Amino acid sequence: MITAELTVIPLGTCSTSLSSYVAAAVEALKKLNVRYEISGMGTLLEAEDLDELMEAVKAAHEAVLQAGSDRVYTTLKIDDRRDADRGLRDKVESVKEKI
Repeated sequence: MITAELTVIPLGTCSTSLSSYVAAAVEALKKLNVRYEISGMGTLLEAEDLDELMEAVKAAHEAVLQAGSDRVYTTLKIDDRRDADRGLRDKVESVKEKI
């Protein structure tokens, strides 16, 4: 159970609206064996292993280039916890419980 966040940002798009580019990135992500959740600042992910995650990230990145962008700025944050199984929801609830 690996949790992560991915943001694929095309640059020099000549439009401040990037939703179609992001939807294309997510559409590419959907083809891999990962769970995702679209959030206000990037797409949240859950994967069973690093290989799938990297393949999903490469796919998302490539989809934006294929979509027509000549410059893509991609960010990936990985939270890999091996001494406990924690999904996105588990982590949210753990923090809330402590508030």
